[PDB]
Amino acid sequence: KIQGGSVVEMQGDEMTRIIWELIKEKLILPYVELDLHSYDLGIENRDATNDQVTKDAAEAIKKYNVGVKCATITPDEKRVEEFKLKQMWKSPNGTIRNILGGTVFREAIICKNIPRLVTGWVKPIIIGRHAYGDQYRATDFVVPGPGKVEITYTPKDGTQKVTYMVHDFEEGGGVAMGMYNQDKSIEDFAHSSFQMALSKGWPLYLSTKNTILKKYDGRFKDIFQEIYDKKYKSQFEAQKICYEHRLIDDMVAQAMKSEGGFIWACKNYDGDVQSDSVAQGYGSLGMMTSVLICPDGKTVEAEAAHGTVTRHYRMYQKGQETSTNPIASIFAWSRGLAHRAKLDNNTELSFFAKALEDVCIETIEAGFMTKDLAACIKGLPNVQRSDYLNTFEFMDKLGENLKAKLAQA
Amino acid sequence: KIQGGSVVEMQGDEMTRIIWELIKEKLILPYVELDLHSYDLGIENRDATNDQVTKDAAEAIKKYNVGVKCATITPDEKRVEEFKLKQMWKSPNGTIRNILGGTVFREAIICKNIPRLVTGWVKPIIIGRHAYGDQYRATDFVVPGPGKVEITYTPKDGTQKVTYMVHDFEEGGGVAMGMYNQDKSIEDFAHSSFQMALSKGWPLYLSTKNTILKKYDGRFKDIFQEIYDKKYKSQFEAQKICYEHRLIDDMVAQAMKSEGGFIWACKNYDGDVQSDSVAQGYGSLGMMTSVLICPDGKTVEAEAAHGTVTRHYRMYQKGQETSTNPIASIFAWSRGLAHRAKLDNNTELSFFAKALEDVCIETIEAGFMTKDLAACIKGLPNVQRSDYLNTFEFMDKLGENLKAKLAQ
Ligand SMILES: NC(=O)c1ccc[n+]([C@@H]2O[C@H](COP(=O)([O-])OP(=O)(O)OC[C@H]3O[C@@H](n4cnc5c(N)ncnc54)[C@H](OP(=O)(O)O)[C@@H]3O)[C@@H](O)[C@H]2O)c1
Ligand SMILES: NC(=O)c1ccc[n+]([C@@H]2O[C@H](COP(=O)([O-])OP(=O)(O)OC[C@H]3O[C@@H](n4cnc5c(N)ncnc54)[C@H](OP(=O)(O)O)[C@@H]3O)[C@@H](O)[C@H]2O)c1
Repeated sequence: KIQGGSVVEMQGDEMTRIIWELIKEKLILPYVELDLHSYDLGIENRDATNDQVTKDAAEAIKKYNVGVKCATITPDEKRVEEFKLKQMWKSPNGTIRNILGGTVFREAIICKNIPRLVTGWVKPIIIGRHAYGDQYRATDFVVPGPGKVEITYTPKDGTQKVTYMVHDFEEGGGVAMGMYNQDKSIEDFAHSSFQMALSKGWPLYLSTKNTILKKYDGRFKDIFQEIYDKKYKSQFEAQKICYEHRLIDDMVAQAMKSEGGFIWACKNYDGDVQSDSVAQGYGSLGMMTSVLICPDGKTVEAEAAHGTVTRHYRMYQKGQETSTNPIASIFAWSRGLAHRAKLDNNTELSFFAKALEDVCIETIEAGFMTKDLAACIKGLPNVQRSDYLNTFEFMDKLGENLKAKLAQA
Repeated sequence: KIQGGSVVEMQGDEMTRIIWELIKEKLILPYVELDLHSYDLGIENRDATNDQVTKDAAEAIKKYNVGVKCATITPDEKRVEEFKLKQMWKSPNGTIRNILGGTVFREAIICKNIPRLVTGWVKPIIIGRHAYGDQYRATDFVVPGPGKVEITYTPKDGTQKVTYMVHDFEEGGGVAMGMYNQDKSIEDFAHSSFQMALSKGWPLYLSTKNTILKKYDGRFKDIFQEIYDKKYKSQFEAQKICYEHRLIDDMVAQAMKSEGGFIWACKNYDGDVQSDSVAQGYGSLGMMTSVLICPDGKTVEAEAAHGTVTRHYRMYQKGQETSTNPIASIFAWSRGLAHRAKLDNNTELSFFAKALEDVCIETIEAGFMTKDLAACIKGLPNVQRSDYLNTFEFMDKLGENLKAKLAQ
């Protein structure tokens, strides 16, 4: 077996938790020896530890520089009842990203045989999603009745306290929230986006809504311009690429009619939403990579961008055949292992991480596919059961195809 | 000429302001006589009136129940320099939607001969965008340096204050903002969405992020469920349709791969962003309806959902040929006139509003179209100037076909 090194692993929930075991059992552990630091981020063990396991996992990623994460449940009211939880725990992803910081870079996994839903996307679209702040570290509450909601800033220095009226509720109640972001975090966000654009050789676009959030989003736009003009403007010219700020609604329209081949710097919320749209446009939520690259340049957290796929977990619980796509969870392992190999100049691990990705593509392009991708080719009404493999047949086929590729080399 | 009635009109900026005139002079007032109350909401007069023109127009819509609005400029810092304005004026749309409230219903305008960019959308997607609150009535500010940002609630009855920590900036500054929403507005939002689904015969989906905004977005989710179970669930089952809540990121993916045929209840921000994504998916940003339906059930504001097309306006300024799609601006008039005809039982005006929309569709499907629609057919690189009409020849042909349809 290859000696892989130290890797922080985080277990998830429902359908992805099951696929996670198959990946470890059929594709990884037979060929790689790892100092696997495992953290159960399943909903029950997060509840049992009062979510401390989530903060422990984040700290381990700081120590060992590589984390691979399975999709997890973020509970609302209906999940508190289903699992008898103590409280509505925050998203484990929000907690992990808030401790590490950085940019979540997402990108579709492309197969030559899979038609897109968007006709023009002949090149990849890479989304750089800011991983900090905004709605994912906000403080929201219900306004019970009439009253004023105000937002106040108290400076650390000589007091110049400022009180802003949010809304005076004259009758009835409602909702209110405050959210924030950090100058330093936005600077890291900008650097990560300019570097990625230059590294790939593609233009870079940043989307905000600064016409409406004039000071909030205007900070994002200004900091990108300043960093561009001071550190990156010349290297952009030398590579024959450009940087441009666009309104977010203009940007989604341009992306929809684009040919692809650009970097898309997104604020936290838009990066969430638009990365599922892009992934689905290219084929399936199961065909997309997601890597949190930290500002240190050395630490990464690879993950599946999709959720736990509970709707498929429901069918599995009623003993109905499931055809869930494991590729995004598999590429979380391979991308994490690839970065682990790059930190240690591990030749054998680099080759294994590439071979494991090559096996996924080669298998799909040969006609062996989960139902989601078979629907891309034939159209959902024209799909028969012969057109695809169930969840377990597909991972059986990847396990066989990987064993053969590794036996050959 | 037809006796149209009282209609509030709001002029806009740049390329849309040019197109707006052409519509009035070629397609409306030659055939309709209207008590037209015109408000110049262009950036020039909004500055001159200190945006009092925008508040005046919104008040006029409340009295006369029908407003038609041209696309306008929302100024950034970079447009304060271009016209040397007093301040960064707020969005006239936000101001108008805030005074009226309600839901902005958006839907693509379909033509037989125009391929989509999204393969599977064979049925219409209608987005119901909540028009009140959230980012569009928010208070944002720059955090200059280290300090504490808190949000407070003081009840009116004099009971105890509650303060929540937003963020303690230990080093450096950043940004912060507060935003809110109102129960009654959410209820009106929910009623309009269940009713529209029942009117169209399609299922209804609401998108929020209640796993993250547990109390803020949970309120939206809970109020829809309560209104569904108590008032609309039984009529839904009788019509073989349904309502379901979905997280926004799952929702945008489902919509992308769907066949269409559903109502999409969106919060203010998502309704903004996603309606331009859907419009571009079907063909072009200029082929989309946008109608603000107020909770009172009588007043309505139709608009062009797109922007002012400044890229074409720059070419227009530099004396270069343009090919801008006027149909969204044309439909704002027809939708406005149609509702005016519904309130006055004006059979003739009802017919005129439909004839004007049919002529637009019939024109494109006969092969006479703007460049954006020609690019949908041939692909933008393979489009020649013989493949399309410019902005002014296209509205010339619409004038001819509309006069012929009305005479016959
Ligand atoms: N990274 C994360 O940890 C993360 C991200 C998002 C959501 N979540 C959590 O996951 C739970 C479910 O959320 P959700 O259902 O809204 O999001 P989701 O699990 O990503 O959505 C599942 C739906 O999207 C499609 N889909 C997603 N992944 C797929 C795959 N690998 N193969 C085939 N189809 C796939 C399926 O649509 P069809 O039903 O049409 O097959 C499925 O029903 C929630 O509790 C949420 O908190 C976690
Ligand atoms: N409803 C409103 O009043 C509204 C909404 C949004 C923005 N705005 C304002 O508009 C100003 C700038 O405009 P924007 O950023 O929104 O740009 P935009 O008008 O969305 O135009 C962006 C691109 O979309 C295409 N496009 C849009 N409308 C079109 C039409 N009717 N026919 C053909 N092509 C069309 C053009 O594509 P090409 O690249 O092919 O030219 C154009 O370059 C902003 O200051 C903002 O305040 C107003």
